[PDB]
Amino acid sequence: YFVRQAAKGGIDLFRVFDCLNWVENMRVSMDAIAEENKLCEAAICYTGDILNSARPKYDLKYYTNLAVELEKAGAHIIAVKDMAGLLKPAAAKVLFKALREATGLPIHFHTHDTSGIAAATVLAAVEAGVDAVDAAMDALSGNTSQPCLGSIVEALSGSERDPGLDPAWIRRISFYWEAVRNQYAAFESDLKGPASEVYLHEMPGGQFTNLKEQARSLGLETRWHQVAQAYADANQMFGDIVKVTPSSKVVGDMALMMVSQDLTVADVVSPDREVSFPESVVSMLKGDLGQPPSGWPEALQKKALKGEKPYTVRPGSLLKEADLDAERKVIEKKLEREVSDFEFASYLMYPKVFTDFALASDTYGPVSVLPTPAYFYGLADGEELFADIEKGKTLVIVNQAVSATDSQGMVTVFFELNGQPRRIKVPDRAH
Amino acid sequence: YAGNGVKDGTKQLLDTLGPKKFGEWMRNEKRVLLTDTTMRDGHQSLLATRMRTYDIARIAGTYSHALPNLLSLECWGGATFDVSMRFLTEDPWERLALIREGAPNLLLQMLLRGANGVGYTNYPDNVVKYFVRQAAKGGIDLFRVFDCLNWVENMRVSMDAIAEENKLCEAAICYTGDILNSARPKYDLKYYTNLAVELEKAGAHIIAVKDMAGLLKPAAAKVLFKALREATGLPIHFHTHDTSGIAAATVLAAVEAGVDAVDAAMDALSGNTSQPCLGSIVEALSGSERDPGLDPAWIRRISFYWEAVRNQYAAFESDLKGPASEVYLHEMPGGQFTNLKEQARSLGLETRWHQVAQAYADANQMFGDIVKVTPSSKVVGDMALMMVSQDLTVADVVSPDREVSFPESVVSMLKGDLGQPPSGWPEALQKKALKGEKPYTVRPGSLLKEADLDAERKVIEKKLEREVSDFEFASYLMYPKVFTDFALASDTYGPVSVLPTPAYFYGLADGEELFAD
Amino acid sequence: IEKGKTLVIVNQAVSATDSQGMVTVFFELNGQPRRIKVPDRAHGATGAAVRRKAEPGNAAHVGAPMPGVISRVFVSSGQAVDVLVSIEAETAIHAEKDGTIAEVLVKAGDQIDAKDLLAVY
Amino acid sequence: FGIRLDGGTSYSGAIITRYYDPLLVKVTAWAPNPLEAISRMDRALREFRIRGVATNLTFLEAIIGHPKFRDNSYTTRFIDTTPELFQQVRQDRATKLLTYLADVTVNGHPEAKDRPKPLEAARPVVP
Amino acid sequence: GPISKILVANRSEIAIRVFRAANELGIKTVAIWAEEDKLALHRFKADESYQVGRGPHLARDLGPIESYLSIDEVIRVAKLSGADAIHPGYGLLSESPEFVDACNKAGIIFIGPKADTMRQLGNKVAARNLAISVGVPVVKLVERARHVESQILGDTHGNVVHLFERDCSVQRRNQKVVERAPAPYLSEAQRQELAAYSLKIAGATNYIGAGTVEYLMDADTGKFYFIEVNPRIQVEHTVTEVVTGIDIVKAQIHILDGAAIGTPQSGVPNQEDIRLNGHALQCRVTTEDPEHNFIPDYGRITAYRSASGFGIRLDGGTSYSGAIITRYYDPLLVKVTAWAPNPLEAISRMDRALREFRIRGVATNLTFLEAIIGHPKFRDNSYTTRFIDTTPELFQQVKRQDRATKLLTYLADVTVNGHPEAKDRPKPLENAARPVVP
Ligand SMILES: Nc1ncnc2c1ncn2[C@@H]1O[C@H](COP(=O)(O)OP(=O)(O)OP(O)(O)=S)[C@@H](O)[C@H]1O
Ligand SMILES: [Cl-]
Ligand SMILES: [Cl-]
Ligand SMILES: [Cl-]
Ligand SMILES: [Mg+2]
Ligand SMILES: [Mg+2]
Ligand SMILES: [Mg+2]
Ligand SMILES: [Zn+2]
Ligand SMILES: [Zn+2]
Repeated sequence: YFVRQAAKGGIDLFRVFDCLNWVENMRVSMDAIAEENKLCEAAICYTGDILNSARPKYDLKYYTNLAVELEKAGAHIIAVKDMAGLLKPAAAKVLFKALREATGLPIHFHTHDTSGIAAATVLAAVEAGVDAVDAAMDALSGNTSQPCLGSIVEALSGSERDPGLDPAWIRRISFYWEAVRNQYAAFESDLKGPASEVYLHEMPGGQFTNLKEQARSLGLETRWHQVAQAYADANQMFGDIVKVTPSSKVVGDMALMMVSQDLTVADVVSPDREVSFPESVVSMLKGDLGQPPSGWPEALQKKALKGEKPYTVRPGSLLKEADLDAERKVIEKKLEREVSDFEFASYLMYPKVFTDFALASDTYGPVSVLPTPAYFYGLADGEELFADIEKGKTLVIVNQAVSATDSQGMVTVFFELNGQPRRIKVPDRAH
Repeated sequence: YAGNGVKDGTKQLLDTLGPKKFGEWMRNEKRVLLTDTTMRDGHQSLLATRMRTYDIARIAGTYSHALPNLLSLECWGGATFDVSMRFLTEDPWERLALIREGAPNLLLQMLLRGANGVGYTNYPDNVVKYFVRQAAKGGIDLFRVFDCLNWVENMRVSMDAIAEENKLCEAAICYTGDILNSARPKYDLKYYTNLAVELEKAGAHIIAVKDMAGLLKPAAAKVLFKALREATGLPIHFHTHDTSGIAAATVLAAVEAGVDAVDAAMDALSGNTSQPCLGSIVEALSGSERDPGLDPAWIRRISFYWEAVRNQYAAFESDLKGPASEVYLHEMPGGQFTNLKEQARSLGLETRWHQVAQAYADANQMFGDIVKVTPSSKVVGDMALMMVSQDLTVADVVSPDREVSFPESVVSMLKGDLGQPPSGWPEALQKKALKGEKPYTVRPGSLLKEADLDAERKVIEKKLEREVSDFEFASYLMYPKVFTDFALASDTYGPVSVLPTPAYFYGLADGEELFAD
Repeated sequence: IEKGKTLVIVNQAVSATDSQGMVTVFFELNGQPRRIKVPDRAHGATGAAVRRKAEPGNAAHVGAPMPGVISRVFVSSGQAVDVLVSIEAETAIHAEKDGTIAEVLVKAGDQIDAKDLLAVY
Repeated sequence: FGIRLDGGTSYSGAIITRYYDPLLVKVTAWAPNPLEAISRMDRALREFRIRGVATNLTFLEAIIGHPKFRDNSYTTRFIDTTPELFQQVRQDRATKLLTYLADVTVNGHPEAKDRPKPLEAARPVVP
Repeated sequence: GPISKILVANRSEIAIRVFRAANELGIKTVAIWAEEDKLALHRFKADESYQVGRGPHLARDLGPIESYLSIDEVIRVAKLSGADAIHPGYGLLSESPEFVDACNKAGIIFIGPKADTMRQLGNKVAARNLAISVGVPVVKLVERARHVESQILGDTHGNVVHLFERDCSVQRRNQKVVERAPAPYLSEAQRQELAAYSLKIAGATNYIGAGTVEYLMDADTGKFYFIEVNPRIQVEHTVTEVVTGIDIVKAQIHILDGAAIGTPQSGVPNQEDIRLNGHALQCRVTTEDPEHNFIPDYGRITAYRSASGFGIRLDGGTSYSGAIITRYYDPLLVKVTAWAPNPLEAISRMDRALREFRIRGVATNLTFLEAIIGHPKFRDNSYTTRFIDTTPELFQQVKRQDRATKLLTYLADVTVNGHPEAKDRPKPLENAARPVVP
């Protein structure tokens, strides 16, 4: 149902992945995508090092065999999703040559620039004949993001695979993103640049900052390089797994526990050391994220589950079909109104988040139309704001005064709205 | 924690083979050789060159024991020489001695300007020679010598002095433009290979490609390094900056094409306007034919040390966020970028920064399309700022009917003080700017006499009321006022270089304890 | 002060000594705020009022158009009609005439107020 | 033009005490015709800026803006028997949006309020 | 359609003056501001506001005044905002035919006369011949001169009226300092002779909007001589408004909306119903320092309290305690207009208000204004255009006791540094009971 609505909503290209590269767990979505007559780009996540003979689990044939399986499962495009930016240039030259010999499907490469060398890997993939690559505009590229689009394009300018993209226009659009990004100062991390330690821990670019902040919360900021090592150790302890949403979160939870509780992997699996496993770890070892090709390590699984029996079937194969008619009736009754098919899809994915958002929208109306600084900070005294509620149809809003807070604990804000006075009361949320 | 004892490295090969056969050893070496720039160019780019001796000297032992296969530590010259005294109240000679002591197995490398050593203006030949002599005595083994216009004649005096001291003379060619762009043929492939031949004939032991703005692209590196190694039998050494976010691709392409050595910065001080990331470059080469034989785990342990050191220098971080392909438009050196943006902001132009970057490109072409690296890069910067400030197009700048008061740096460059570009200076611009002063086309240093060194020595010695060492005298010759101020502050404050960095910049909080040796 | 002219004076606040060795006493006088600066002679600031002080008349004087801290000094001996200093609050104070500047009273990461004398031709 | 003030007592920093009548200023508006005089009084009252204490300005404005004040049909009982002088109603999109703006202006945003702020900064311009 | 949004292409007191008229008419306003005017009150007094003179559409930031003279900037923001009309105030672009042209090209109403009216009146050859052609005398001497000017209003229907005259003879160097309405040295017959000349000029030029016909009057002979028409509102319009009861700015607006003078909608009476009621004068208070050769002062204003009461009109809205006076713009703090039934009483009323003002932090010209209106030649209307420049007693330094400031200085000094005689000697028990006079 969700895939159906996503296609109706305007998605043309669905990049579908599985956090353990389990093709079985991808078939329902791949079928749904083909059913809607959209592009099914089936991704294989990259981990390990195909050129390192000491880690043969994730060798070249592992990837070429998955490409073959995904094609037989009906992919229109195969992706290599290098969520942690681990694919090295020499490996890309071997991998993309081999992939394009293994399947006739086009290949699409996605990577992250955590190591500071991912553009080298992209350009190696292009030289090797890869069909499509991802990059981020310069102003939002590098480090844990994608490598730089403008520089990758410039590198290929005048070559036989020149993408035909105007660098001056890439620059202009990046300058726009730079200015946009300045508005989001609150959400910047403290990362200063490239880190080869990524090849040690393999934390996905999308995880790295969250996990580091989460370590800081637990009083572990000074032990971050120990968390990164515990993350590597825990990965091996779980059997050496693909780490991307949500399996990456499990390995992070485990690593933080090891550092907080001073436990080595030997303590973790020990018969005689009581361990309270993170709920994400118990759930993964139970089977809720699916099955890695060698299965879950048994001594670990047994200890963590505390008598609860694991399963190995596809997790969704255990769930009863939803009564969509009944579920729709439920949300509509809560909101005391009809919902669109899109809102229904939202409610099915995130019932609580959607419901809360639907109530907020009823209270505040169309806040998405507000420019970003007004959204996050509101209006200073005497400050003017222009906002379009309709495609006419500009509101000129001025903050003229804000009262002290009464008793009833409310505050009155006095606006001018298109030349007219407008008084609005709101709680003082700190009294 | 390291070991053991220290294994012999490139320092011992230089000592026992001599510079010319050491370069032959480099050429023959199958593995790529690595220079770590963390102790000079890395913090010059990222932290305004404010990294202190205390933090640098304390890790040199670790490098010596853990990464004994490194070609060299680039640890001296560029801005460190004056910044150490003027802003850090410490002696660059002492810093170099401590590194030497801590890392007796690795070559110590400086960046030297051919025309003036480490100085800020032109000096007589005898002064430049005296400085090179002291640099050699103080512990420098490998001198990367460059000229801001790639003018070989302006490099001869320094090259000959380096060879006289029996140290390594690594003559750099600065990279600009794009050799694979046949619509900018001025800086084509023959331009570089002809220069490499000229520099070999001038007595170089090693040729460098100095890509100060990070403009060399991977496909161009593949062609360039192949051609260079066919043009000269000398080893080739590649230095670039990561402003574009793709410079590691170029370094790896250079390695594949057979380049003998490459520079990189420890991860914690790499990326953006610094060099590309050392640990990731070494990881990319791990297990390959040219594997440099450097332990990644030790690189990461030293990088973690640099990360904690860098945190103490929060005052000196810039607001740069990431890669910029804009570099291919402007060609500002990575070492200039932040300085020039900070200057624009101080002139009230922060909101017209991208306009300044375009004026910089236009101004470069107006000057005839020149090599831009210290000091020529500053001249183009001054010109660009004035063009934006006063709303002057290149046509306005050169026109006979618009009055312009050119920046001093521009007048001096067109006069001839920075040397001669291969094309000469554009005649109409030079005439307008010089306002009747005659230009010269000879080597600037040929017009300066000989300094009277025994008399200059008595001047500083009288002022300080004591004898000074030959090293101190070299400091005074290069930076008379800065050295004088430093010697007087050293008299009052003692060896402040021995204080930990937080105590140096912020002193002690109440109840706080420090240890100083 | 005279018969029928009664002032009401309150001591509202006394500042820390500032970088010029001056203490500000914030008075209320007849209900209106009045700030009065005196030297902190008690802590060794005899010889103090410090910063001149531009004369609105002369040409000659480079007076600060606005309060702030100086962020950069671009000069110390003469030229044009050119940025002399900048002030952060960055502006960007330009030379109004051709000349040789014969004094730079800043300085700075110095705090200044409008009318403070920045430089003298 | 046409505004007379008899105040002299209020200023920035004045303290209003509980001891006497809580008068700030007396405002007199003049025009050739009574409706213009009202529009003049209304512009002046709305242009005053008094902060730090509450005022009766919105009440004065409601009175002179009332239809019965404008047509001179009021009696001595007018205020005491006219509820709309002390009330107000709206439910539309713009009001909801002003409700958001008010709420964030007073309370800040939970995701932003304790985090680093953007420099005090060029708005993004679509090429 | 009828004007519903006006952009004021100006700043400071005249912008605030127009905002008041427009808002009183139920018309929305738009302010423009240069970066140097970022804290200027006019910016916050409009319904909507736009910065002029910065931004990527320009090659370089414009100067503080340059920003407001930029026809391109003004038109750009007028379009952005959807303004129906532009009021140019006075100064800046108010006499620029190029600007009127730009307005018309954009379909925006210019509040003032046509571009061709401006061109004709701005050339002295044309202006003189037009006056000559309708039998208005033109300039001889004039060694003892007065400056008298008629206020006119003309509408788009061929109606012109006069709002009588102002005396503007009190000038320093060549700049207006005190203006009066009506001119007190005129007889009724003279007043009507002047009105008839002015109506001739207005009608001959088909004048639209507010304008001023300026004359020189030879004090020795009583002869009038036409000098120029100023084709805009003027800073001294306020005295005329107070003695006639007619709002000039609202009249400008209705006239450009198409109203006919004489109808209630125009805001303007027929000529027969226009009359003088009492006497007024206006003084502009500025930061020009009589102690420093009238060099304008600048800096933060630490205290500002105006003075009003019966017969006082204020046109300010720009000074307040906290405000910073820059040197970028004209140094006006506030324009004070005083009215009374008779001229000597209006003088006494101005004098009281000016002396009751309190402005601290910057110097002002208050003592100089006081000196002028306190002078016997001002009181008896015997001054000429040379009065100020030839009257040194006006420049006499005042010198205040300034006793309270000195006492506060004493109290601060002793509070922070102590008294040398109480030093380290015993202190009174800190209670401590004041002596009570029995
Ligand atoms: N013929 C004259 N004889 C004596 N004084 C004159 C004469 N012409 C002009 N003036 C003086 O100049 C003043 C105004 O001159 P104008 O002719 O109006 O010049 P202007 O520059 O247009 O002035 P404004 O600012 O537009 S009113 C008068 O009030 C007189 O003081
Ligand atoms: Cl949810
Ligand atoms: Cl020096
Ligand atoms: Cl200007
Ligand atoms: Mg080799
Ligand atoms: Mg005139
Ligand atoms: Mg004129
Ligand atoms: Zn990703
Ligand atoms: Zn460099």
